[PDB]
Amino acid sequence: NRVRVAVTGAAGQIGYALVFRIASGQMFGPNTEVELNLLELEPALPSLEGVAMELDDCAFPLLKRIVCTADLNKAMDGVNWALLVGSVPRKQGMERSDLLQINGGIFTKQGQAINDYASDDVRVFVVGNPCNTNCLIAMNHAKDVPSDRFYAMTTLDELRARTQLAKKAGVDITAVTQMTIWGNHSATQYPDFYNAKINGTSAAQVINDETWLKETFVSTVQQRGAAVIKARGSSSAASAANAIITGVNHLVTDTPAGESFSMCRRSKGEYGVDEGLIFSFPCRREHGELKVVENLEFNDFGRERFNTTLNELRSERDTVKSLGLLD
Amino acid sequence: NRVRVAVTGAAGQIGYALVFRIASGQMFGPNTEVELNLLELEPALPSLEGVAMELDDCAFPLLKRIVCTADLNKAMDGVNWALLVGSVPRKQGMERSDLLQINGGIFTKQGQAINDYASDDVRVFVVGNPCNTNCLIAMNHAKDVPSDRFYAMTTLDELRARTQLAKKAGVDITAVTQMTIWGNHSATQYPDFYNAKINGTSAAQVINDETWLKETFVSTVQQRGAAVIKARGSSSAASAANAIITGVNHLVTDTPAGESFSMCRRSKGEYGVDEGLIFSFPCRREHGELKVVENLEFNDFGRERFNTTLNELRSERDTVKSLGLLD
Repeated sequence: NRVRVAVTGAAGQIGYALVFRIASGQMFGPNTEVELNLLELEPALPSLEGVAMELDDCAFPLLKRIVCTADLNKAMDGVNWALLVGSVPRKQGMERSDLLQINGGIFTKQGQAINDYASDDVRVFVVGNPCNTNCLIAMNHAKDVPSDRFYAMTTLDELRARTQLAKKAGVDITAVTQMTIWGNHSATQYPDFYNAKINGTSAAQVINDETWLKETFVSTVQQRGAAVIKARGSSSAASAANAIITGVNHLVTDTPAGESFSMCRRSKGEYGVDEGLIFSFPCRREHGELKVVENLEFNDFGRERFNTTLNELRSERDTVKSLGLLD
Repeated sequence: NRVRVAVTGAAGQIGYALVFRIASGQMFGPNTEVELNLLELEPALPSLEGVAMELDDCAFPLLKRIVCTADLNKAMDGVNWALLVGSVPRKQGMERSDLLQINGGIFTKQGQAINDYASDDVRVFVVGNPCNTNCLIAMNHAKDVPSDRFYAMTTLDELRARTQLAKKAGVDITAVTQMTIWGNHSATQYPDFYNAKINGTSAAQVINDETWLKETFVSTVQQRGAAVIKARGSSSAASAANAIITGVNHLVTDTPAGESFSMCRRSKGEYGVDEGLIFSFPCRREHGELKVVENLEFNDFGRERFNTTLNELRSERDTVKSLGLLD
């Protein structure tokens, strides 16, 4: 039980908040050794070496090897998990298609390096934005990697929604279960307050404030990242890193009875989601297999929010297809 | 099964890397609920509210309360641990005297606030530099708190030394035991490679390069903080946060057989160290009580290093006494 993990953008704020908790055992468990393969762009390699010195200076018993490189093939060589954290943010003068085009190029290459160099059992966990469509592009460039190995992260959205529900109901965080973020990791995400539970009962019914749930709770969750930037003065790196730890942990440990978690994955057609889209679904891990929770119901309000986010993901797919990013 | 912890400087880089790992249960254990009292200077309060938003967005089951304040007395009210991280760093033009003076005034007030507001069982763990003497000053301004409640951190020095020994000997980190950093958290510290062990044998007998041990090894540990800054560009925040996790954990859990850990504490006279000085000693926690490891031996080389760092701590004490910081 040793896991080799690539982390891209490894000298950035998320990576800096992430790698120490990984090495401490929190992602894969207290008896699983870890090898960290850390990738950066060439100009950031000196900073990365400083990060590696700090990892060494923690004397982590589980940390068995550190690789620091700007060579993508070296970073992916024999990895069992690829955490695709790094991406290109929107910059001055970019159009939306420009952002998809730039990140598409990057994730085409990362998918192909994963295909040609990662371990046969590799799983891929995409964080950098736009993460659903970046994941779609990487998946489509890894022909030899099964498509059910590709994930994108809505865990941060989910944990933010869980706290907002627990705060509003004045209950302990552990009284919230089955929090589902449907669709895209974006402002069109649907945080489903009907199927989420508070003390085993529909959160909508416990909170009993339709106005607050539809007009404050949903927008608060959708806009929470922007609110942290405004308050703290930089990105929400530590809570993002926590969400990576939590989401990968969800994929490698069986889900306690009564719970479920949000995860973007390749749709097999569940809930009418176009086959092959990367889409956030409710999931459970049972007997070591990932399953989509079936038979959750919607009202008209929910079908509306569901179709809005599905249509955004369709539009992004059609756009990157048009740019020649899907072969 | 609930601990209330004050963290000063809580929006700084060390605090930002530290509070999430505390909230996840790594400092006090998986079954110990935590209340975080976070202190900052007034201009940094808005940024601290952003840190609290991120803590909330982690949905930590153990995190039961967050307080954000610039009121020192509010921060210390009823706390069981006071993690004194915040301090003024050395900047352009500052001498050692100025660093001792500026931070001395801060820790006078922090000690007095712990004395008058913290819980009866409070323990104090000083990180901000100069940490030994800042701890001495706080302890001297907390007349009602027993002197054996005051600690300062050489844990980062110690873990850095462990990794250098393991790297040189080509052994896993867990093969190194009983790493003692004697004296001051400063460049006069004595990392004792004679009493440290590799697979149970004196490191000085396993690593046969006597010149490497006396020149390269000792200097590398003493100058490691500067080297990380040169490499990363910023301070070693995440590894310092890890050392705080590890050091406090050493003080709340019994030490495994065959190990020991470095801890600055109030001298009772052990090893000829003047009563009342805060000095880094080899320690074990046995059946819930902290004990100094006694009867460790020195050669002539080690005696000189020991005397150098003792005299530096005497010099620092005399300086802040001269400044009027001990009343």
